[PDB]
Amino acid sequence: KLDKLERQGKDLEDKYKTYEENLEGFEKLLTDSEELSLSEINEKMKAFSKDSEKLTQLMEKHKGDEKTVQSLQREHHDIKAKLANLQVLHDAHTGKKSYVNEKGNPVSSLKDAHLAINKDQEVVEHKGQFYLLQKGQWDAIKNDPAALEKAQKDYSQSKHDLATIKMEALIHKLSLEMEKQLETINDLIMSTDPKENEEATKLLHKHNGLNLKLANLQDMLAVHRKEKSFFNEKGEKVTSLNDAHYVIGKDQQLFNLGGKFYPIHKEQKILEKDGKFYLLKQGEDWESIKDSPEKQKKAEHDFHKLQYETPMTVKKLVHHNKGLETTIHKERIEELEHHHHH
Amino acid sequence: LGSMSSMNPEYDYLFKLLLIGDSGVGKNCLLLRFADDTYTESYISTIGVDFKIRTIELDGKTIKLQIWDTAGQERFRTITSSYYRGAHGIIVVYDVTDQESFNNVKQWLQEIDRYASENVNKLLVGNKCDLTTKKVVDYTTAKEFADSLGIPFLETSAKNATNVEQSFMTMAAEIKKRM
Ligand SMILES: Nc1nc2c(ncn2[C@@H]2O[C@H](COP(=O)(O)OP(=O)(O)O)[C@@H](O)[C@H]2O)c(=O)[nH]1
Repeated sequence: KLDKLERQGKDLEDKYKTYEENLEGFEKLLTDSEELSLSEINEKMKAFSKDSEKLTQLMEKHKGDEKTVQSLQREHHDIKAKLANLQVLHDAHTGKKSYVNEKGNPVSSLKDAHLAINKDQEVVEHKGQFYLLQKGQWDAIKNDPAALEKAQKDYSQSKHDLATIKMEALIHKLSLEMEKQLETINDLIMSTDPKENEEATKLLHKHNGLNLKLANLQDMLAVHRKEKSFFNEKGEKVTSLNDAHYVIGKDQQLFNLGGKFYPIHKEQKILEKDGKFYLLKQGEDWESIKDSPEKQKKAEHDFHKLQYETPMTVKKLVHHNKGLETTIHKERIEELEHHHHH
Repeated sequence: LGSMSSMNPEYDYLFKLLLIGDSGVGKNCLLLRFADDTYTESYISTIGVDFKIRTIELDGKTIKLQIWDTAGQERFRTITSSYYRGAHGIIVVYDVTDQESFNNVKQWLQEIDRYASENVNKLLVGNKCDLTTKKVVDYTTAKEFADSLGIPFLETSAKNATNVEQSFMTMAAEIKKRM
């Protein structure tokens, strides 16, 4: 459909403009976003609780299958963790917990909160030392260096947990906005008017724009949980998403082949031989695989697959894809416009 | 919008289909071949879902299909469960050149059990069948697996178009049977 091609021009135009607008608004999002309302908190808790129950039922249906059940339990634990984080917010909204800053003084906004504490807890701060302990129990630990260390660890753990909660809260808020978009998209798809069908595609662009904000938060969360790390353009470790060009697992390395980074396991490497590339374990080499066409083919195939798991941050990936998509479209248009002339 | 001289096409059915399976198996290429009749060898990562529309004729009826491709990296998959809402059929894709993608079919079936409606239809597709010298997944093994689940199975090539139309026609026929 030539006209579909011709339209792709503005379509890609609109898509990448929308993506870039969302990427640029990310920083402001962190500071200006609207808090979840209790109703939103309740909606997410209900949805996760239903998912939890479904997983439980599937575990029973698959009883005996250790591998399947273990997979289901991983998912269930993940949902249980999200529910417990939401429960903290619910508690804060109902007064069972209160937000405090780093000195243990109350603050209004989750944004300004360092910890959320219950009525049986207190925070003690002294010249940059921070302690979390049972309310009224300072005398029990004040002369015990091991117990003060425990109180400092507890403060840090709670602080870390609230930071997780803040990022998850922003995810849930954006998720609810995105779910509403999907209903409207369905309504538009029901139409026989091609103009409404086109509007659905434009709305999808805004939907995926919000998904880019989710994706940045998911990367920040992964690094915060010590599952992944950020790296700059030269592959040096950095602390902030703002300085990062790459994000990869702790169990991975940025392997430089031909001036490009491939994310592979630390126990792997890539071998180049006469224009072929092989993903191998550290202990293998050409001498070890030369007698086995099966090993060579598998290693080549495994190298080929690396392209499907980019190590780039969301912003860099979007820029990379823009270039590729634009180039392919321009090629198709150029062939269509010109080839028949000769 | 519709006049007497230029009327928009009507439809008798509107099915929502989801494509799932490992990154790289060819879900997006299947989508684009079916909906747009295009193909590129050049890989482009997804940053979210996509949908395309195509209307087919089957058994004396007009069926509008909205076909959704799911995201690949976990950071882009936050609200995956929402896309299953209203889905009539799920096409599970593996790559016949990639044993891992076939082994992972059981995990994808688990996602369907977790998120889909109880009556959802399923189809198994083994893609990249044109790569004859690189095939590793045995047809009979895959056919036996699909049969054990009571679901249809086709081998496809988004590149050469082999069985692409048939796959969607088969899925539409299965859904229609219960309407
Ligand atoms: N030879 C061949 N290559 C394919 C076929 N389908 C997809 N590919 C290639 O495999 C790569 C992954 O396909 P893609 O649709 O992006 O995978 P997705 O992650 O499942 O959406 C693409 O770059 C394609 O060029 C096919 O039928 N035959």
